Amino acid sequence: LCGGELVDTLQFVCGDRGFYFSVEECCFRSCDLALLETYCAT
Amino acid sequence: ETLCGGELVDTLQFVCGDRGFYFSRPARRSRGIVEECCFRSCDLALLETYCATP
Amino acid sequence: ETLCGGELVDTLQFVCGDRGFYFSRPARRSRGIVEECCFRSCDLALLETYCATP
Amino acid sequence: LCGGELVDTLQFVCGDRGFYFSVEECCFRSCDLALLETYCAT
Amino acid sequence: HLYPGEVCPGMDIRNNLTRLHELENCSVIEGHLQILLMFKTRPEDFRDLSFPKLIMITDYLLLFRVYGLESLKDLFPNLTVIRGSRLFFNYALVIFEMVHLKELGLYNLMNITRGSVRIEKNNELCYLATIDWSRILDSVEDNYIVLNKDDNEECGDICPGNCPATVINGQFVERCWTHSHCQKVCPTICKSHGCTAEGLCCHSECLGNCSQPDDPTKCVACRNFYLDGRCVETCPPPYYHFQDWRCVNFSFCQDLHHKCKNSRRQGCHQYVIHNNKCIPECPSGYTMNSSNLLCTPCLGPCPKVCHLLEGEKTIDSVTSAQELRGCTVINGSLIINIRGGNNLAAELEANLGLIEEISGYLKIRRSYALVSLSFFRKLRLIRGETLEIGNYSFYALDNQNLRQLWDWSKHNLTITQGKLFFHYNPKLCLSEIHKMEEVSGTKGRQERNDIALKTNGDQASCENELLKFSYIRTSFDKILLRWEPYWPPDFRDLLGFMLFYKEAPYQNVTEFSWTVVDIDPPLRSNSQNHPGWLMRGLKPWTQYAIFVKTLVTFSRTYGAKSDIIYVQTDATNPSVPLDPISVSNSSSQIILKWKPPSDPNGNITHYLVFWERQAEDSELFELDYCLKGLKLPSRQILKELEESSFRKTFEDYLHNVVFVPREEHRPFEKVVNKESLVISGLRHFTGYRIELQACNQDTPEERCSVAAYVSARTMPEAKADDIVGPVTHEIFENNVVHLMWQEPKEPNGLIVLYEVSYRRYGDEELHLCVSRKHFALERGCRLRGLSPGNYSVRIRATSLAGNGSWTEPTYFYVTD
Amino acid sequence: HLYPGEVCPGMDIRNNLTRLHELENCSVIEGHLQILLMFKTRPEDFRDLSFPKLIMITDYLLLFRVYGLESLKDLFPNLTVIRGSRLFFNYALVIFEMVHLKELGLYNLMNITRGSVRIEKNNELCYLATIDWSRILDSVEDNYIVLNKDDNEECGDICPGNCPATVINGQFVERCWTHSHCQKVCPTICKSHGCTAEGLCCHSECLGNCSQPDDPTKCVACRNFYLDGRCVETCPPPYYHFQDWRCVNFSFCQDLHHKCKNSRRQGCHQYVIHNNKCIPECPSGYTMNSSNLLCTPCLGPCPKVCHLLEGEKTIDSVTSAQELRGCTVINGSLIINIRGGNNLAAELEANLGLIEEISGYLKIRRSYALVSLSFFRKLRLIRGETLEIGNYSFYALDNQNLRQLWDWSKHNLTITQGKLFFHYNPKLCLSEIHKMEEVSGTKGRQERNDIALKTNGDQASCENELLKFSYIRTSFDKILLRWEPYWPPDFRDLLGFMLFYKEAPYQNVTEFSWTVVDIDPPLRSNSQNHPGWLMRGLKPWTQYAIFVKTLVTFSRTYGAKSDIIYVQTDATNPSVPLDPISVSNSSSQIILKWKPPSDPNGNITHYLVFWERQAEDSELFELDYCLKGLKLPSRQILKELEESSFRKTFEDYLHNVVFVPREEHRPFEKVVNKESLVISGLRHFTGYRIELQACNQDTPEERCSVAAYVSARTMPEAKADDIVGPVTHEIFENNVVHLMWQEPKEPNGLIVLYEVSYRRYGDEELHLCVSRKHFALERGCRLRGLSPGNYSVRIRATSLAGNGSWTEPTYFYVTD
Repeated sequence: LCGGELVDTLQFVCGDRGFYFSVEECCFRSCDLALLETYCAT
Repeated sequence: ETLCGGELVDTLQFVCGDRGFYFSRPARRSRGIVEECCFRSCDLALLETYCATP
Repeated sequence: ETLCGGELVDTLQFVCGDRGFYFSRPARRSRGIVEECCFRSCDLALLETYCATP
Repeated sequence: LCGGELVDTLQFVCGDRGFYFSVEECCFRSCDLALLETYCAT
Repeated sequence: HLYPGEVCPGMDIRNNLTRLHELENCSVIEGHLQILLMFKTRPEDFRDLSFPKLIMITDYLLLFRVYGLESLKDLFPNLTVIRGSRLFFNYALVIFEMVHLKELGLYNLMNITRGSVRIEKNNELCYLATIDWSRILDSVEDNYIVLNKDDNEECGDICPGNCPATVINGQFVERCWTHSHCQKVCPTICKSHGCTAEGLCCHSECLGNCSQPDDPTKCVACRNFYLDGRCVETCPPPYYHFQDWRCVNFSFCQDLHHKCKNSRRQGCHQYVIHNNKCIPECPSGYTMNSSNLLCTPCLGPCPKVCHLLEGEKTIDSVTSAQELRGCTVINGSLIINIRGGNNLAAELEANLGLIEEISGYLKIRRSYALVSLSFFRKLRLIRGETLEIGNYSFYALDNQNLRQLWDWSKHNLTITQGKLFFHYNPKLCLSEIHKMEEVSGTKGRQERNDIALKTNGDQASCENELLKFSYIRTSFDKILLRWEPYWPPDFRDLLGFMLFYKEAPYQNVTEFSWTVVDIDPPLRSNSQNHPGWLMRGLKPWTQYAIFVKTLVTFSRTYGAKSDIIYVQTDATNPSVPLDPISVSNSSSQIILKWKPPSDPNGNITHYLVFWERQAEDSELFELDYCLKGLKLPSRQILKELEESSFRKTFEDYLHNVVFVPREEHRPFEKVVNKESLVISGLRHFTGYRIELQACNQDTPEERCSVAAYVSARTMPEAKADDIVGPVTHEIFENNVVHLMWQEPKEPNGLIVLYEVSYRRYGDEELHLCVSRKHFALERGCRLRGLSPGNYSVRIRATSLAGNGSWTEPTYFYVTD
Repeated sequence: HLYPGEVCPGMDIRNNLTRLHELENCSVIEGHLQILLMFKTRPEDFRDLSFPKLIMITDYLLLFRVYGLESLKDLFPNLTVIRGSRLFFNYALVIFEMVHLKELGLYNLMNITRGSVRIEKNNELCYLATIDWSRILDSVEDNYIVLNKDDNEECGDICPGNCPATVINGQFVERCWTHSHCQKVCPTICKSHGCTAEGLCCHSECLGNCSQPDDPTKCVACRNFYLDGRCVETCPPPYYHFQDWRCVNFSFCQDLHHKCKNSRRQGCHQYVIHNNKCIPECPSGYTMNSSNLLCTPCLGPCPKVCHLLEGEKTIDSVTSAQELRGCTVINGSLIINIRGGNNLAAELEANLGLIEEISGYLKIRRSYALVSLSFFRKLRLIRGETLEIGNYSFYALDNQNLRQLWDWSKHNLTITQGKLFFHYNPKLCLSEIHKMEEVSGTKGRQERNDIALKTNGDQASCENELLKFSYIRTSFDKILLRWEPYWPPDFRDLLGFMLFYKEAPYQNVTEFSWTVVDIDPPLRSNSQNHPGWLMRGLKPWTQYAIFVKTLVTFSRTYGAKSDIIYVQTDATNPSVPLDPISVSNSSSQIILKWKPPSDPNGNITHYLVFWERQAEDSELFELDYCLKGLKLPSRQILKELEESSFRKTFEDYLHNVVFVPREEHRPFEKVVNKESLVISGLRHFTGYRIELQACNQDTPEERCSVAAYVSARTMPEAKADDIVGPVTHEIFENNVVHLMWQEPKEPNGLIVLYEVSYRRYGDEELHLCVSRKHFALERGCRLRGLSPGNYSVRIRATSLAGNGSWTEPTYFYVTD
């Protein structure tokens, strides 16, 4: 998974909250959901 | 030399031979045959004592 | 409530505060801090006794 | 393995001793070398 | 019929066949029969011996190394039923080391009341797999038949069958005893009551076989009891039941007791009477009364003691436990050791469970099939006077399946001396052991290395600390997981959670495939952060079984797990319908076939299929097909554990040292509940583009799959390519013949060329190509230079399908 | 240069920076420095503090939670060497919980004599991976640097480099301390003697850095010793070594001892003199002499007792063991527990091993890196006066790598009381434990469940019963195995042998991939039959490692194994040479390339390659190429264990109960030691069939592979297709022109047709086809009907390669 294709994951884990861009965390390393929750900020 | 089940019968009827094995009645002693010749080494007399006439 | 390494330091310097921790010389007792508060529950006085002035 | 192709194995395990035919023991079952030694008789 | 003959209580024959004549008058045996240890015998010595009178065996039959015996069909031709009152190592029929045996021959065996059959190490016996033990025994799974001639060799089981056959796993097979006789199988309406040769049901009380159906007077073996031939289910007084197979008058029991009393036989029992039963000894609570043989209840709670030789007893078989039947106080110690593979809970509960106090210790070692100790129904006190070596009162060693020790909602226990001992009980857990310790009352009687923490329950999830799931919801393709945080008393010992997930077809899945994923422990929130985890990849619309288990270092262990929670993924867009094939059979009928997609991903509501009309290929109009080359188409892990521990142990050292105390409308149809479609009304010899796609959701917007493209072509008509209309010709001054003919407005695709053959009387046939441009620019054909005379003209139309029929010879006369 | 300043023995700074002024005059520290527990500090308070005078640290440096510190480049700009005489948990430099630190800044560190470095849990420090610890420490593998900012984050290590760089695993990388300074790396000719900025080697005695090369007078830190600035390797009398770093006159040591004697400080030592060394106390065998401070040897064997607080001591670190250095008799008990991952045998042997008698018990628990107890060099007697709980004198628990306990060829031991205890030692085996029991003399002091049989050596092949192989020989494709039979005392316990085999590239393979096969136990021969086994499938000419291990049920265990025997499979016929490609560059030169076969199966002696000539296709001669369409080619197991045990236990019951006591020469070449070939002398524009094959054996008959067929075609010549010879023409009465021309006897394959173009003055160009049959039957061309006049005739020859050059215009005049 990488950029463009990966937006559905943050839409999944954040819902109707929105997010800011950054792919370097799972295009090369692994998406462990730990960064994904903090990527979207209320 | 220790002998165990299976070959113990073939060892018998040869050391004893001719005559069979005596049997009166059940009358467990927990020391029948296995703990005499299989677990520990046993001699010719311990097999001879299981004959019928002698 | 039992507290162990890592958070024990943050618990300290707050129960003690202002003043530091006394130190004379090494002079092991095998009962320093771990078997007092981590292995077993420990109260406020057991932390207060590690202050410097009081 | 089965008949015709199998002859090399009895030649292997019997050497210059020859053998008599019988494949029903290894075409469907497994060759454990137990029957092969006894197949060739001096 | 009655049993004419002496009951001849059980005996054994050894060392000579001359001792086999004691059964000359025997219809029943009130004991066990043992024919074994025959060495100086030959098959020629067995052709004469036969015992047709023997009918019924009470205890068991054992054969062990009888040389020269090839079949029992001549020895016991009438062995009907074996009671199995007392077994030989929980086996009612043992055939061991049976050299020279070929076939069993017991073609008259009907029922075996209690026990099992073990036949092994015969090396010569076949005719075994051709039998049905289900109609013979009551628990086939308890049998043990291996190491015979049947498996390692291929002795042909040739037998009539004619004879009845039945299924065992998935196929029928004849059930034959020998080459001449076969197992008697009759309808199930007579479960065990017996049935005659024709098929009439015997009497209900009868068992196995009978002569006159529905008549107990003419039976051969009746299940309940026996008296004077005409047996009844329960004989009335003054007849008292004897040995659970017959009843006799009080005089018989009285004289038998007197005979045992006056003749001090070491094996005789002082038979008493208790509830019309001449039993050897009535149980605890009754006293042997000199006046009347019946034992009246006593005015005192005196139990029936059970004295044990050398203060020990090994319980390894049903017959071993049967010696303690009726006993309630053991004056010794019990060592349960059941090397098995089949559970013995029922028989152990039947024999044991009536005992209350054990003078010595109770030891359970190497037992395998034991799933629980619940068969000790009335076990109350363990005195432990004869303490086990090492000063123990309870033992447990290498019990592979010891799941539960006791039900402590109701049960009670008491241990006086000694200490518990548990080791290598993978199915037993420390919770039950601690409950043992609390209930018993020996809490202050424990030492180190008496209850190993790492051996008991090592592969049984029993930390008994439950974990909840905070919130979860599964989306179009994936699923997110989240659960409440957990923390041991020392938070450094939590190394992260283990997540288990697998696809569960039905609602039930076994607890502890099973793919796992490592979870990093969450940061110390000291607001609390839920750990959670995001899955990666799955098969949608499947029932997924998910649960999480903590992983904490062994320092006490305080792990946690969650309940098996089933989460159902939603549905999605289906795949292309598998194998799209279209076949045409009639002029307007085209049949298209397809299979459901490999992953339906949705209940297929309907199929949206479109068939579209196309125009002829553009390059076809601009290609000439009379030029040469006219081929027109015929269209490993311990280091990580220590690294956490090594990091922890240095932190403890540092703290200790530092701190110091003070859409185009293509015709379509919604094909519903059908993997096929037939379409009508199609033009002749015209192709079709078929767009095939499937939808699995209609009312909440059409969730439809991707399109699938296949090509279908129809066969032409019969006389569509033939040229119709008169062949008008215009003749100029130069005798130029300009042919007029009306084209087939509805052809087989398109007519590419024409063939004109005009022949004069005595002349030959000529040919000319009339292409589409030739037919258009010249408005037909234009013949030039025709010899004088009347020509017979035939025109052939060449269409896409092929050459049309020759037109009828047309005659035109030019001036000579 | 000298060390101008007070030695200021080691101290610690806590809770306020006002205590950091004690180092105002300090060039050396005869102790340890601890700066830790700083909470009310800010980075603005650290910009002023600097200690350029500090050079050498004797014991260690520890920093723990000093808030506000961002870099040590301003704190210790001259920390050259750390002696590491006494460590902090076997670490000479600990940086723990260093919040706010960014870069290390110790750009003057050169050498660490003894110890390691542990930096972790900083959460802010980078500039770590850009350093070279190899030139700093002596054992890099003992370091422990994790949980910093370097790994979880990506703080850029931007630094000059300019600065030296070196390889670490497979790539070069600059070694920089900070963004302005980098590690000083100079040639290896000065291993540790030091080297100036230019590169000149310092004095041999010098260490780390120096001002004037090859001059001890101007050094900054010299490894051996120190005196009066101009240090020497060993100072002569009357100077005695002090604290292993300097020496002083006898007066200094005498007055220091007097000061400690008169001032009863609890930490002071009564320093003595022993071999020109003012040590705190000389070892066993000497007595403190009131007259002269030196301790003369005593006239009696009095050892140096080592009294222990609360009779116990936990050895978990190098610093823990260093307290017992020099001790020989322990008045207590030792509990060794090394939670590690790196072996500590060297330092433990250096500190321990001089002890002889232990008053209490010796316990080893949870130790991991310990591979042997051999570091107890002089351990003789274990009195066991203070017996361990449970009445033990020796302990062993969860030792993951305890391979060998002691070398019993020479060692001696003695245990007075107590009993041994071994549990969960997967690398320790019962043979060593039984040797322990025999040598110690406590043979009659053992009980059940003190030495577990199934835990010790469970994953270590140590049954120490050797098995031979009878005879083995490997054939063309497969291998047969055979070994001598083995039988335990009870032959029923042998369940068959385990055979292990794998491919071993080199001669050494680890003992206990590793594919296994089950072996059925051989029949009881009671002539003896060898079990043997036949392999199935292998890769030929490979070194195969094979050994067999018996599998016997646990009842004592008496299994057996064989030595790792390596058997080499013979060689075979090679495969087709991989990737056969042939390319032509010149008229006679064709270059063919190939690779060795995937499985050579043999030393390839030579390649046998054949190139063959072919004739032109037969159908080509019979095909006309002027007809339209003339496209001429451009040429799980426990149940099985119990089933054996269950079968065995029934026979034992049966025996107890029953018995009661009283060739076409295509040109070829043997291509040797070459995967390619160049061939010369080939006809122009002629194809070739190449038969490629390889052989790996020549002298003992040619063992050759299968043939490989490839096609090669040569390019044509320059002017081979041009028609040569005069164009003679025969003119008949009908002006029929019969052309004569000689064909190109050596053409480019074959000339299919000819093109003749004759043009008159003012006329046009005509064409005519001259096929092979036309050129043969008519003997060339035959022109008919030529208009009067002189025609310019050109002839074009059409060959397989293509159309030849137009012939020169030939003029012939026919009558007007």
